[PDB]
Parts: sequence; structure tokens; C-alpha cells
Amino acid sequence: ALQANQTDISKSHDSSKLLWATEYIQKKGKPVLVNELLDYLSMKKDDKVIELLK
Amino acid sequence: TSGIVPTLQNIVATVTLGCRLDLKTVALHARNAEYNPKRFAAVIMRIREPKTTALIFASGKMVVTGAKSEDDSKLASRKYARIIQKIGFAAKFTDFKIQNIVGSCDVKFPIRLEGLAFSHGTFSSYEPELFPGLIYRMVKPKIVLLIFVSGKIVLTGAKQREEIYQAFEAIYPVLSEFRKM
Amino acid sequence: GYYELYRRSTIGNSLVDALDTLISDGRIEASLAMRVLETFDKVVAETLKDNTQSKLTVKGNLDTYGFCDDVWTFIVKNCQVTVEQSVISVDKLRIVACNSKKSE
Amino acid sequence: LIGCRRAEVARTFKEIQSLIHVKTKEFGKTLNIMKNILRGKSEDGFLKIDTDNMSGAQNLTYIPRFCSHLGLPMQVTTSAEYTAKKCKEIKEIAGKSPITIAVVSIYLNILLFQIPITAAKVGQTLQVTEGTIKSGYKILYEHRDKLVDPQLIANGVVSLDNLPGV
Amino acid sequence: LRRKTRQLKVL
Amino acid sequence: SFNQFVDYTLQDIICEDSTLILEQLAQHTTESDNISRKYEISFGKIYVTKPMVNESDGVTHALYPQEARLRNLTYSSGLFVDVKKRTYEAIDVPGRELKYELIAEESEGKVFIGRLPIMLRSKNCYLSEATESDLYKLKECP
Amino acid sequence: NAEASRVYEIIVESVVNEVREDFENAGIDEQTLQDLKNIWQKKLTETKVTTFSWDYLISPDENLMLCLYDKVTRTKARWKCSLKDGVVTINRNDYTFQKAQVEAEWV
Amino acid sequence: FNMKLAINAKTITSGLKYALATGNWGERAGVSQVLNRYTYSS
Repeated sequence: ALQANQTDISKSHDSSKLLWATEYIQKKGKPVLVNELLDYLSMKKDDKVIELLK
Repeated sequence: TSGIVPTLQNIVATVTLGCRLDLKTVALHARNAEYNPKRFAAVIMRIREPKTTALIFASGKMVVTGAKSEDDSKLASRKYARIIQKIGFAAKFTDFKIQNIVGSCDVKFPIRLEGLAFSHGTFSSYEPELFPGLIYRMVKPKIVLLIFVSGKIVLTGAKQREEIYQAFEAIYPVLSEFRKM
Repeated sequence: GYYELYRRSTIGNSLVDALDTLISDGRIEASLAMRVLETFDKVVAETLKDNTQSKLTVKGNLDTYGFCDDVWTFIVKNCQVTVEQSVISVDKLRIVACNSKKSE
Repeated sequence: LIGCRRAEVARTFKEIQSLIHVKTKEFGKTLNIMKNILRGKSEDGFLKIDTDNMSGAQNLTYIPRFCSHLGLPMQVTTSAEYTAKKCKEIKEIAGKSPITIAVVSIYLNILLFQIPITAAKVGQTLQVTEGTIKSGYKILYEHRDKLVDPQLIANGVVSLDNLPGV
Repeated sequence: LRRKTRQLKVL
Repeated sequence: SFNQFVDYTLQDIICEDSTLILEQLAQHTTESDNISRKYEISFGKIYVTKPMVNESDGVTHALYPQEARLRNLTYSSGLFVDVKKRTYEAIDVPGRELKYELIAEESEGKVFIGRLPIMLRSKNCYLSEATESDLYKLKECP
Repeated sequence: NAEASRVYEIIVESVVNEVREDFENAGIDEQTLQDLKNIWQKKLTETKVTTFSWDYLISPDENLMLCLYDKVTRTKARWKCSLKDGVVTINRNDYTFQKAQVEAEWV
Repeated sequence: FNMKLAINAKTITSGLKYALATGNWGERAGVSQVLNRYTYSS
């Protein structure tokens, strides 16, 4: 139930998604690459997240 | 000596379960649960057969009240931990410490509380307008006693039997000299 | 918005059992179904308190109580209810209740 | 409150709460803490004998003020003081609050002296429940002989047949 | 910033 | 002169400044609290007691001039005023003139404002209505 | 119960009178209304409840009731519950109420 | 709000008492003097 209590990380805007991305890259002690981050959030296709984070 | 032994009425204990819990899930899945986060920051769960009440906190702490004996408090804490495990949290029974032991007893004679306050004023506070009982704070052992005119004595603040029992056995000689009729 | 309880009642289960047939037949969409359920709950909560006049009390022993998500759940057993008298014995009764505060 | 008790001009918690808007619980906590501090200061410096000045009941000191508030005569006040003194011997009512003990003794002596003041008027004046006053009178009705001052009935100013029954 | 309370001279 | 003062001038002094009005403005950051309060404390009739003295323990009893002279007390009597408490609320709409109405919390009620010393043989003193034998009983010289 | 009958009658009438404008906004035909009313009526008749005119873990044909609590208090064994605005489903029987006092003893 | 604290009766009481005990008429001297009780004519 508590693994299911977390809702979809696909929010209605991009600032929350970049917040989660920078939280993950802060909590990771080594630089991470693209596909593991895209596995961390709920979608894989190229969207505004990669261009805004660049 | 004294012809009557006090009987314990409430024992408060704390147990650390060793893990974080989700009060939402344990309130939706536990049977007799009380979760009001805007009223208290814990979920309140009580069972029948030892007649106790636990306050489960989100930090894994557990406060168990309502027990009549230390073995009953231990059994109740084990039952609550088993309840948490059956809900599905890794709540290991790590430590168990009893803080408050309160017991009531009857000396079965009337007591002069005003005279007792006048005599042992350095230990006793008597404000009959506020509360109809005398608060006697012993220094050894550190026990707070509620003296009443009907002979009823309420001893609280004990950690085991070996404070409350000698607290009553020490308060009996200084109560035998204050009798009415 | 208001509280969401009355699909578990007799009118509510017939309501959803009628709306799912229309969902299957394509006679209603998901948004229309959600808002018709919401306005059904609104109108039930509106007219259940003004133009009715009955009384009912229950006395018994609760086997279970629960309070989370600002709802109260009770499982009372061997309880007698009185209407308006007319007394009916109940082996097991479940009670679901919400607060008087407006949600959202 | 400590100053009133030390000057033997003792008022009650209801009086000090009528003056100061203070919560009862932490008022009692503050009073206990300051009594402990004052006893510690007395033990450290000059030692003072209490001789019943800090006593919580002090029911004899509340009778004249309440009798003045009710407009009672001096002999009724003295008889109420005697009744309040003799209520300490009674086990069942000694556990009551000193305000209640003083009020029920005053009301008993009012009924004894035929003072035309009702129990509701006594309760409205002294902020005591009329049911509490009536219960105190009905339980002190059994101990009429000990409470009522003996030379009063010896001189015939009052008689025990005047008190209404229960 | 505005004064909360003020005295009125009765007339 | 004292009888004129006690009979009329006390009431005149009360009635010149009988009312006292305090307005609490809305001070509203949002329009949900656009109410202005108007608290008025109004004095009315003044009453004078007979000359009395309160002891230490709260006992108040009638004071006579011989007892006052012997015990170094002030031969005074209490002054009481009627106080009625008007309260008003208004919708604090800017531009529109404020119109105040009662919320019916009009509490009123004699309250003690002090002790006026009483000159002897005035209309408030006990010795005015006393006969010569009454003065001898009170140990006052006729 | 005639009271429960007329309560469910005003429920179905007010619900369909509110559904009419939503269906007009959605654009579906009026044919989707009276058949809906008839299937509601036939299921409420076939339920046979009310007449008409048309170890410690929480885990229809059940005595059950839905309500809204006003004030719930608890003593050493006694449970007081002031409930309001509910529907009641004991013994295939539906009831309504304004106030409800619930007394329970917890063992 | 407590009206017993709103009114300080000691203001009026102490003002009248002080101005009648000491002749300072304020807050003119010798306004009030100790009454001569030497003789009746005095």
C-alpha cells in the first residue's frame, strides 16, 4: 500500500519534474547519465525535460 | 508494618519498534485505530484481552498505558508489535521500559489532611479548593501520593514495585498519627 | 466538493449498476459519469436533511471502531434499533460516518 | 494569594480569578512553585513558624466576609464560625472545599436564625451551586446537635426545631 | 500601519 | 455647600463626561474583515452609600464618626455609578458612510468608583437624623 | 415504509431533473433518459426493500448504513455518537433519519 | 476586559483623602486644616 501511495510523477508542469531530477542528481554521489534518470521518472521519450535541464 | 498491600491500577511503558511507520496505512488496516493528525500526532490503538491502549508514533515509538501488571504490559506491547508486523512493518521489539506505575490503596481510616499538611508542609501541598486531595512528594523514593479523607491513597511516579511498596510502608506511620474519631 | 459515501447504499449500487451498462453501450463518457455521481452525492446530501421526518436509534456493543481519513467506521453486534415503537434486532451492523465540516 | 494568606486576610482562588484573568491549572502550579521557593528561602535565611497561615482550607477566615456580603448579623456570623469549626470533626464533609463548607454552614445558620435569604440568593451572592448548598444542608441536617452552638439554644435565641427537614 | 484604535470626543 | 455638592454636583460631573467612545477600525488587508467596531461605556445615575468602612478581611460595616476618630479611619461613603456598555458594528466599505447598529450586547449594574469623605451632620452623615439622645448613645456631643 | 418510498421518489425525480441539462450539454438524445428511469425503477423493485409507484486486521446482503457524524465521544467503556443525515439498510429494509444517538459498550 | 480593572476606585479615594489630609488642593496649600478643638468658640 505504501509503495502504491506515491502517485504518478508525471505532473502537469515541468518545474516539479526538474525538481525531482535535481533532487536525484543531488542525492547521487556520482554523475548519472540520461537513461537511468528517465527510468527514475515515468516517461522515456525526449521531451522538454532534457532541453530545459541542459 | 501495614496489613494491606497496594494494588497497581495503571502502568505506562515505552517500546521502540526500530523503524518508521506509516500511520495512514496502519490506521486503515488496524482494527481499533484512532488517527486524527490535526488532534494528535499519533494513532491510538486499543485491544481487549489485556485492556491496554497504545499510542503508535510515526517514528516507531509506542506508548502503552492501561496495564494492571508489568507482565500484562509486556504481553500487550508484544501483541501490538505483532499487530504492526501483521500490518506489514518491520517493527522489531527492541527495548521495553516502564515509566509510570500508579496504584490505589485503602488505609481504611479517615485522615486529617490539614494536620498532615501542617506537619509535613515541606513535602505536602494541600489546596482543597482546587483538588480534594493532599499531594505528598516523597524524596526517597520519588513517589507522589494523593491522600484523601476517605483513607484512599493514590501512589504514582514509580518505576517498579520496589518504590511504590516501600512508599506506602513509609507513608503509613505518618498517616496513622492523623486519624478522626 | 462534498463527501463521497452513498454508492454503497441501495440506490447507489443500482446507480452504478445502471451507469456501467451505459458505459458499455457508449451512452455516457467518463467525465459525465464522474460529474453525475458527484451531483448525485450533492443532491442526496442536500435533500436528505430537509424534507424527511423519521427517527432511528441503535443500542448495542461495538465489535470494532475506526477513525481515519476523517470518517468513523463501526461494527456493532447484537444491537437493537428503534424506528420512530418498532424495534428490530441486528446481529451485525456497519456504520460509516463523516464530519460536518465541508470538504475541499 | 500568598500575601493574603500570610497577612491572615486570606481570599480564595475564585476571588483572585475574579481580579486576574488567569487559568486555574497554571495558577495552582505557580502557587505550588512559589510556596516551594518561599519555604526554601525560609530554610536558607530566617525561619518562620507557619502556625496555620498557609493552610489551604482556612474556612474560619471566609465566614465573616461572606456574612458581610450576605448582610448577616454578628451573632449569625459567630454561629456560622462555630458551625464551620465543628464541620472539621465531621468526616463526610471535611473533604469538601472550604468555600462549600463555609457556605453550607452560613446557610444552615440563616435557616436557624430565620434570615429571609433564599439558597438561590446565597448561591448567586457567593458563586456556589444551589444544588451544592442544598446537598450540604441536607447532609448537615443529621449532625444538628453538634454543629449548633449550645449556649445559643441555652439562651433561647434559636431552636433546633426551626431548621426544615429533609 | 493604520492606527487600530482612536478616541472620539462626543458631540 | 456639602449637601449641594453631594446632591447635584456629583451627578453633574458624572453627566458631563458620562459617555466614552472608542472605535476599532477594520485594519483589513482582505475584504473578509470589513467591519468597524464602536465600544461605548456610558455613565448614568450616581448613588452614594451611607458612611461605611471595609476592614482587612473584607467585612464592610457602617462607620460612625466616633469609631472613625478612635480608629484613625476616614469617615467616607462609597460612590457607585450606573455603567451601560453599548457596542456597535458597521460594514467598513470605503467611500460609503459608516452606519452603526447594536449587536444587543447592551450590558448594564452599579460599580464602585471610590469613597467620598462625608462632612459630619450633612444629609449623608448618620448624625443628621439622630436626636440628642441618639447622639448621646453614639457618644457624640449634641 | 412510505417515508422511505417518497424519499427515494424525490431522489430519482431530482436526479433526473438535474441530469436533463447535463445530457443536453453533452448532446445525447432524450431516449437515454426514460429507459434509465425504467431500469432504476425495475432494479429498486427487484431489490425488494421499499415499495414504489412507478488476527487483528481489517479485511448488498449486509445490514449496513451510511451516515455523517456530528459528535463522537468515548469514556472508559461507553461510546456516545451523535450522527446525522444517513441512510439505513438492515434486513433488506431502508430507513432515514435526522438525528441518531448511538450507544455502544467496548469490552 | 474586566471592569474592576477598568475603574481604579483608589484614584478617587486617594485623591480626595490626600487633598483633605494635606491641604494641597491638587494632583493651593492649607485649604484643609486640622479643626481647632481648644474651646467651643475656637
